[PDB]
Amino acid sequence: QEDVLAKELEDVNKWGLHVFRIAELSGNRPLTVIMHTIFQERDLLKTFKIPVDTLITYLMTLEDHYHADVAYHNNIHAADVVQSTHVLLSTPALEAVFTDLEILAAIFASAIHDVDHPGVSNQFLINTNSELALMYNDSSVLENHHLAVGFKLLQEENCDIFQNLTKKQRQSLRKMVIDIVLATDMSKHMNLLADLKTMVETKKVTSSGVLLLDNYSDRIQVLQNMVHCADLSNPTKPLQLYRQWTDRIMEEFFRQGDRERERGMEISPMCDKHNASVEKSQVGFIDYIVHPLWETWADLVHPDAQDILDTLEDNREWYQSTI
Ligand SMILES: COc1c(OCCCCCCC(=O)O)cc2oc3cc4c(c(O)c3c(=O)c2c1CC=C(C)C)C=CC(C)(C)O4
Ligand SMILES: [Mg+2]
Ligand SMILES: [Zn+2]
Repeated sequence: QEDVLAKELEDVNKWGLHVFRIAELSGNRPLTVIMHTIFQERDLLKTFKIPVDTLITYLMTLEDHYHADVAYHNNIHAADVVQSTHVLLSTPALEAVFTDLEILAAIFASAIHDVDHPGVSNQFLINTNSELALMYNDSSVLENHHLAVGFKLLQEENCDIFQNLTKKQRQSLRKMVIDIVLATDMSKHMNLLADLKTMVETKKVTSSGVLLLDNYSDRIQVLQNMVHCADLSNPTKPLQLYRQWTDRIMEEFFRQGDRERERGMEISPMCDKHNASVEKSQVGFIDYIVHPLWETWADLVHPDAQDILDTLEDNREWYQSTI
């Protein structure tokens, strides 16, 4: 069974990796094995002097803190986001643009960006006076908690994968990771996209024809949008993957809808398993959120992402045609 997993992990650099198969083949360790493969692929263990055993122990603990009962926001989603971010980092327009530290930050951010997700929305947690919402004062509740658990786990025995970074490297990675994960909060999406359009309209490309990011604010904005695109990349994937993601998000949205009913609350949009248009929701999700974002990304890196964009638009057409 190990050589089968190893042959599937050969697709780790391709948009559309069979992540669910890898989840199966790995004994439900897609995050561990995909992160380890990506770290091996980018030589991050030699570069940052990460003991392999420390890397593995941290990854399995992190994966353990994704919930098995959560159909969408689980370790497979994390593995998927990790691997999609990895692909986007290698886009030719960003070639040589980012440092090893920033590359590490973006990959590590993707891995933790939904850890310990309970399966209910920020608004749900706010509207039910959840402990998490009280602790975090209703502000990017889930995303602050993902960050806190993601860092907390580095402190467990033989889990500090950053133990041979300088104090200054860890400070800079901590800030980048926090900035990246907070940007995955969807209430930040409009302003994020606005700033990405502005960067596109003021794009400078260097002599080599790659992107010029001369300051932290520009560099971190790209990583924020890169990971955000990766988080919203499901409708850009091959249809058999996309549809399974839709099934999973709907199961989870419906399971929040049931709990809202149990409490007599008003049912959130798209969470009522009695009045739900899965297909129309996906078309409006693409039309209003995913396609604007990804079209703007494709602009920033033109033409590197044209195949991703084509697939998104075929998939939009597909879901639409089913109505
Ligand atoms: C919460 O963001 C969403 C949205 O959620 C995406 C769910 C999948 C995220 C995967 C990544 C991860 O959560 O880890 C899905 C959404 O789906 C929509 C679907 C729509 C429409 C929408 O406006 C939205 C969203 O705004 C929308 C939004 C934006 C939210 C606000 C403005 C408050 C309009 C019309 C119809 C009903 C046809 O379809
Ligand atoms: Mg999230
Ligand atoms: Zn996510």
